[PDB]
Amino acid sequence: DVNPKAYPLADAHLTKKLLDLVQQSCNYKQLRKGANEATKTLNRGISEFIVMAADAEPLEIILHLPLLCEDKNVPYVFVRSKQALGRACGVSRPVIACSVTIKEGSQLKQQIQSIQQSIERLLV
Amino acid sequence: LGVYLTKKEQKKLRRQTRREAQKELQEKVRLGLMPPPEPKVRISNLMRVLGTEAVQDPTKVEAHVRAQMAKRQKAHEEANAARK
Amino acid sequence: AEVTEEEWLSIPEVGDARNKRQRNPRYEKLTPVPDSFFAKHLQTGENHTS
Amino acid sequence: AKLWDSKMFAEIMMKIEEYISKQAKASEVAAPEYRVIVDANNLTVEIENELNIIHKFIRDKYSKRFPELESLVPNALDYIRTVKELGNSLDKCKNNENLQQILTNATIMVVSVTASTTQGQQLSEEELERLEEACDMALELNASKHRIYEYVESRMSFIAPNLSIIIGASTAAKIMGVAGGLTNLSKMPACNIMLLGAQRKTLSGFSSTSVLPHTGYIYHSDIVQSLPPDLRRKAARLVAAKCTLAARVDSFHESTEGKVGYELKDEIERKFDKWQEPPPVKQVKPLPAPLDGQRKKRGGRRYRKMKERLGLTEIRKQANRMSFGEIEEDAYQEDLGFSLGHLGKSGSGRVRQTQVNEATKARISKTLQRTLQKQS
Amino acid sequence: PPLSYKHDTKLLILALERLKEAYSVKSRLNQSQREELGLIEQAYDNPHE
Repeated sequence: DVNPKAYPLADAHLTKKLLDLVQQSCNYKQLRKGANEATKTLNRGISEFIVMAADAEPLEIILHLPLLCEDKNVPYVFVRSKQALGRACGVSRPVIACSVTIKEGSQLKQQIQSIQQSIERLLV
Repeated sequence: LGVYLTKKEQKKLRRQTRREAQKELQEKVRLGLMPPPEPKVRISNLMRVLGTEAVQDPTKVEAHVRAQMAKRQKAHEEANAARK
Repeated sequence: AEVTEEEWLSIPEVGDARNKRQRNPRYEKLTPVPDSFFAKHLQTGENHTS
Repeated sequence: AKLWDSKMFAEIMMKIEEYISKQAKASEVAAPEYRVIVDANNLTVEIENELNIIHKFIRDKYSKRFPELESLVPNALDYIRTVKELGNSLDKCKNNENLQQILTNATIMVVSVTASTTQGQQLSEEELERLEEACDMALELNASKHRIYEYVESRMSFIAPNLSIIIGASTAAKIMGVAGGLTNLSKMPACNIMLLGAQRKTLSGFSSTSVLPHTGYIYHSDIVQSLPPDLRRKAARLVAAKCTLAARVDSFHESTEGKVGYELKDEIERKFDKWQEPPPVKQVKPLPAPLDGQRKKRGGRRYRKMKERLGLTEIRKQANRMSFGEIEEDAYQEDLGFSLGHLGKSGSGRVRQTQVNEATKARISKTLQRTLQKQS
Repeated sequence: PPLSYKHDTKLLILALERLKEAYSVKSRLNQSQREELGLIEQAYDNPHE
């Protein structure tokens, strides 16, 4: 709505599950906050997906992440409010981009995969 | 949508609630609605709290301190059971 | 004499750069020397018989 | 050889792509300018890699003549200029006026000292000519790089308007050149952009802080260099972050006038002002009045522990007891005012030795423990 | 200094003794002196670390 460019935007139902998973990953220390950390994880090839916010006045500051994702074959999704994403990330300050990282034998695996599928079901 | 809170806010909220409860109990004691708290005595704490009186009759002191410990323990257990 | 009244109004209050730990430091408590020092001093001075 | 192949490839690239860049530059002095800009900003990386190959070959050849200058001179281009000004002649090391403009006086001394008693044999004529042609081609490619950076500085108003607004145009051109392109720089994390062009300057016995390591082209920019040194590094980081944003905008061609550039530069100036702001007015605490009467202080486990820590120990209690009449020889040459008293003295009333109260053991603070654990 | 030096311990003991002789007579110690003594004693208890 406010961000018409955010083609892969999640609905209200999906945002709750996304933020719950982000908070759980933060509990397990499987989350990286900020665009720079997401880019670092993508380059390292340790991330699995990126959750980004659609509210940012210099919006293109996040636009580098999707293309790099297409370079690294990683799903990405957009969220409405950056404050809610930051609260889910465990940071009071607004966060516009976060990444979820792979750990060997992680208990979140299945949930991760489930959300992954949803993103592929959201794309077009 | 439901919103989470950072660990800092969780710690601050828990600390504020605990301080509120402690101030509530202390001011209840101030106004006479609550008896002044008794020292918490265990086996190690026995000779420090009731040292001048345990020599009078040690077995009664042992019974009293064990009764206090069991009262605390059973209060914890009944709180758990009621919460079940 | 050439300074205008507005320029007089604009002089800023002097501020102190050092923070709390230097302006009003906490009391520097003193402690006795550890007994290990006396132990070492007394152990030293002992002489081997050979 | 490797030098011949690299030189041939560089000449082939310069005859076509560098010539196209020259025609594009001379035009302003359907084939849009964008492809020329992109091919130039890829040519910079191509020539950097071929110059790295040239520098490796020169290092391999000169190791026979001088197997130490590699560690002494870390910069590749500085290495090439140094070997150009040295060659087989190492006795030239004394008072070289040409070495001053390339190497700092700190390392000219070191290279002269090393060349005084080095084991490198003198090269033959074939090695000399091979190395000379290698150095000539390397300097020609360096001149080409300088020209293409001048071209990118000229095109700064078109390629990255916001990022050219934030920092110096020369710095912007250099960072895009070392990064590999506008898109390549925009994909880099902010913590990495500030490390672009950070030469591994060797410490010549000085501290690492004198070297100023982990300092990039952003650290040497116009705005960052206009700050006190204690405020420099932090400033660089800030600029880098904002620079990244500009790239992440400029790579998608937004605010070509530079509105994001101003919207970032004004906040950069605001942060700099806040960091440089005069300290606020802080009132001094008057000394507390002397105390009288009684103040109720609690007891308990903490009080017991503190009393044990600060209490008089048996050995300390026996230390300040001095035997009357019986004079003791002073066992401390460095100070006659120190004695153990009854401790170790006859008539002390202790047949056995007074043991050490371990409650008075000396131990570090909590923060010192934390720092030690970090430094482990 | 190798990891398997025969005299790796005697030198540390001598260095610690030399550092500790700064307070052989100091009846009172401030925070800096007590931190220094704590570091000396911690290094003396675990020479390998």
